[PDB]
Amino acid sequence: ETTALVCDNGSGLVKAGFAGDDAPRAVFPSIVGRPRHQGVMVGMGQKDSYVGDEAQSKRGILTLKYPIEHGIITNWDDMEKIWHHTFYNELRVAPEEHPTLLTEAPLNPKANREKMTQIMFETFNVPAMYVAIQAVLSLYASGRTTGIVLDSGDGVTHNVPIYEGYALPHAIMRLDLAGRDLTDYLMKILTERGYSFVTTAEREIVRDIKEKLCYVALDFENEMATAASSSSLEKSYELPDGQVITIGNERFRCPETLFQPSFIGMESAGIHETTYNSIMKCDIDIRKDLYANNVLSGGTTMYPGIADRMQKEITALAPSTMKIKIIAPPERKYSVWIGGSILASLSTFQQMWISKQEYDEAGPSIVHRKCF
Amino acid sequence: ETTALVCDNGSGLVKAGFAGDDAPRAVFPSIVGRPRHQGVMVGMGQKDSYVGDEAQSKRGILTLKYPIEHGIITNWDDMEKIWHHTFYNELRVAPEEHPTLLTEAPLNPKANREKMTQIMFETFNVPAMYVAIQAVLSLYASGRTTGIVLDSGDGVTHNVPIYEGYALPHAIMRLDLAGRDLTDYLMKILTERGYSFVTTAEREIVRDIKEKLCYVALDFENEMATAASSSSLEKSYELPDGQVITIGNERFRCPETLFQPSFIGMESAGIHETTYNSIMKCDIDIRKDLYANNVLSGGTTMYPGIADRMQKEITALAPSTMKIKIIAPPERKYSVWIGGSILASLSTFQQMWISKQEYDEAGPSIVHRKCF
Amino acid sequence: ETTALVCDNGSGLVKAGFAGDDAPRAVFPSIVGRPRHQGVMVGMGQKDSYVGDEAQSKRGILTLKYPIEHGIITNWDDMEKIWHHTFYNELRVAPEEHPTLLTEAPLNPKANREKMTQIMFETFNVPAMYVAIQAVLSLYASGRTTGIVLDSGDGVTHNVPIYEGYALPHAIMRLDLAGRDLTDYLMKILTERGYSFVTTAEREIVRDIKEKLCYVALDFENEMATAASSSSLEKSYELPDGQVITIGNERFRCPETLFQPSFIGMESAGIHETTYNSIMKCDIDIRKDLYANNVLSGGTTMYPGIADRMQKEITALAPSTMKIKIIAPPERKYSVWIGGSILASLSTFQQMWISKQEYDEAGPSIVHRKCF
Repeated sequence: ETTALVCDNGSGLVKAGFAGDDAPRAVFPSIVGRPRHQGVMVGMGQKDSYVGDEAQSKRGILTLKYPIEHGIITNWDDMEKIWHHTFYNELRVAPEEHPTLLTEAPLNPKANREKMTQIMFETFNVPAMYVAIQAVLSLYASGRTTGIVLDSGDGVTHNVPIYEGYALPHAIMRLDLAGRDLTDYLMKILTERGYSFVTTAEREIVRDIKEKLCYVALDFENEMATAASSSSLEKSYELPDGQVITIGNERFRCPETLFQPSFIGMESAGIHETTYNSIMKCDIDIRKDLYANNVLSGGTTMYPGIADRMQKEITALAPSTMKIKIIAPPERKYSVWIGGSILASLSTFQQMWISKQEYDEAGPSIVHRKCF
Repeated sequence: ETTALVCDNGSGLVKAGFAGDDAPRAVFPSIVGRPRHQGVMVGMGQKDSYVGDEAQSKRGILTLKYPIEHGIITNWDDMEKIWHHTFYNELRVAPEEHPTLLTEAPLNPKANREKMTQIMFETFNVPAMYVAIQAVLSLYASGRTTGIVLDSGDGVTHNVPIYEGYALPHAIMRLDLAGRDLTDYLMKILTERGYSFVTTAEREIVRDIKEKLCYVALDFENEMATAASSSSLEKSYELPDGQVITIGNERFRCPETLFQPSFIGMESAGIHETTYNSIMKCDIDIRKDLYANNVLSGGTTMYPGIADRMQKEITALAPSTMKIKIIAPPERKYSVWIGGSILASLSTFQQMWISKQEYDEAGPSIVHRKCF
Repeated sequence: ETTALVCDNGSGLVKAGFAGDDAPRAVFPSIVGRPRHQGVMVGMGQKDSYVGDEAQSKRGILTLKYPIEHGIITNWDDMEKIWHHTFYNELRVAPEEHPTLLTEAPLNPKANREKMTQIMFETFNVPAMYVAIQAVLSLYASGRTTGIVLDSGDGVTHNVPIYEGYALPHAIMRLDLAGRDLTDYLMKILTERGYSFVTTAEREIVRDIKEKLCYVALDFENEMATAASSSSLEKSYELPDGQVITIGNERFRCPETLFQPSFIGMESAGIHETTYNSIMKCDIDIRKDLYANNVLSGGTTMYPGIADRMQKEITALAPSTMKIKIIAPPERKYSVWIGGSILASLSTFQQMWISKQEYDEAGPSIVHRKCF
């Protein structure tokens, strides 16, 4: 059978590999570096485009750009570079031999779904392809046809009620606030403590810090009080040039913005609130199988202690005769990619692919007839 | 003798099973469903139509419709999906090896009797069949050959005087009000209290509520006053997604429409008025037994306290020297099916069947020669 | 005689003024703004509550709330703010000198009719008051005493057959889908085109767009085809920060949900269908005046080209020996308020008002003995 490349379009990490395997085989940063100055390398070759880990090692001399900003492809040129690198550098295979599965947000722009369909088929010459909602794949990785997924990426958070494998198009909710924003916010609040960070390279350390040291508090006022009353809510981090910095209440404050969007000046409601409001758009006999399967997904959900917080919050908004229970997969950061690996290796799914012939007949439009 | 399948054509519950048994083998909802959208399920085999407990549980994907509305078959294609489900899913038997007995309302349209007869001999290939009035079977199940039946079924209410055999064909009286419109009415009057409902998934819980909590008042003004003077005429119900609702005077108001059809814009006489107007058409030497034996039948008569109300009402209409009694069977919801189950087991009844040979010789017209 | 304030409880526009005038004298948005942040204004006074146009100018710094969501008062506090502003800011008069006429949906909750009666009388100290179903006033504004009104507001849609003084309570049909929903839907389908709107302020531009650019197609498939075959079904709109956006097929798709509720997951039937199913519950001797007088009312009906669509749809459901004809008033958006102004000006109507004494005797409950 044809080996399908599953490529998760994560906004701060690419996750890529082959279908039928239990885990991604390449996990690298979504970063394209291009030179700030030319002349840097003399006696050695210069290139102008570095991608992923190659770019990461050269960060000092590169201008980093993100291909995907807030789950939205913002530059077609940087999306292409990521792709060129995925196939030829990272997996070292011809894409033209391998069908492609691409991941997307709910309500991912149609003009974008098309430019993605077109770019894959004309330049890479893919034999077949498909595009699928991130949360639907994470639900298949959770072994379920039906449930509501809180998917919080490295850039967007969605609440996605799904039923018999279809995401409910009137009931889904979105929040632009997650891992990308979270770094920029963390950096702000550290400047406020007097650990000013103004350089973007230092920003990436702040990113790493965030992933390692942030934790979801179970009670925001009680932990805040604890940090005000004692310095036991602080963890040290040694910067790689030396210099020991102390990260305080910023640890739980940073992700606190997910529950209270007003802290960054939004009119948006919180991730627990949009969970509750999303299920309340659904019919009562499916509210049962939706509430019974509240699933966490994506990189932002890997902060410890999140389940007890989300269990709390949802039981407080929701009536005490729906079964409330948080499902947190063992490696929830990958559950989109794992769900794509499952879906692309089902014998029933092989009828669904966009073929090169259907693209030649209808142009990039074909995704809006084959994908749902 | 050959085992007869007895099918109760109920407008809200189908009742089904083998003849010669004291109670029905299958009691399931009168519902049929079809997909709301193109594409309906992933990871398991799709179906073009759904019935019974599968339609009641897998509800969210389905446009539900009802095969029998208002005591009348309203869509042939859904009545066939009930019958196909009944033989092959529920009783798991071949109907082509068994006679079939169908229940009906009085004054059933000739075109409907013919289309049912034709479906039985040509869709289901049956060796034999018969069709019988609900009230006649309920009276026979009660151990009697003479009396008047107030058959307040699922979808219609009928008044049916019977003597030493068959119903009196000139004396029968009808009202277009029973358990079907009772749900829709209940739902209206709850919106009025400020417990608005809009979803047909809510309407089926309102249905369940009605069956559990409605009660026939003995005195309508005195109970109404009691509820206006005190909140002791209210019972709580916890909905299946939490949220405790309080059902008030709606409990007795809902069924009050049976006595006063002007509450819902109808011109018709009430269940007691149509009882009296039916008995007054009967012959004087049998008026004695008809007034003495007033029999309750059907799902709508299972509200508590109905007998004392009906005893009252009929004694007020009819003179005080035919000695009125209400006969309420122990399981009066089922007496139609139980009467068919008893009757179809008798050696004297085996001469009444419409055979496949008589259908070959006379076509659909045969039912109007063989039925009474 | 006493000058009556007629106040239409519209869900996205308040319309208010004095009885006996031919048009509203204040037309402003139903919006209460309260501060997202305090500290915004330094050296100038801050207030915490802005209402109507005052709120509109300050939208950037305000959290907007609707007093009335889907024709249902959802917050008593925001309803009060609208009122306080109506009397003292907008009309600059003492309400305690002026009797009041309020407007409501059919089946408007009784607990709500009472909290409205109570709030008007205790706080505002009104001398007398009345409450009327929106559609019943729009019939009088159409110059008529019998007919069927379709009323589609900025939040709910109503079907209301009326005869010489009564609306028929069994024949009325309601749908929650109209102008409020229509904005939220429009916004979703624009994100889908790739004009993502995620901010609520931008939502209000989307509201304005909807009112200006939406049009009812006469044939949904033929216009849809036209937009697929040519870009001549698109109108430009320049956002007030600059940036020219192009609004496509969304123009006719947005209101298309009124004819096909399944587009947004609802189990309900279309506005045409519920017009037909409403008239078919009425008496045959009055149907002759109902079908001949389909009166259109409310803000959602002001999309061009509605009548030819409605004429079509209704003749297709209805027999061709009822005279079918759409009556669309010259300024149908105001017909509720105009009908209230007409009704409250009649010397025969001065006997109908709820008095302060009857409120002191019976509490808020008095409305159900005076309003019909």
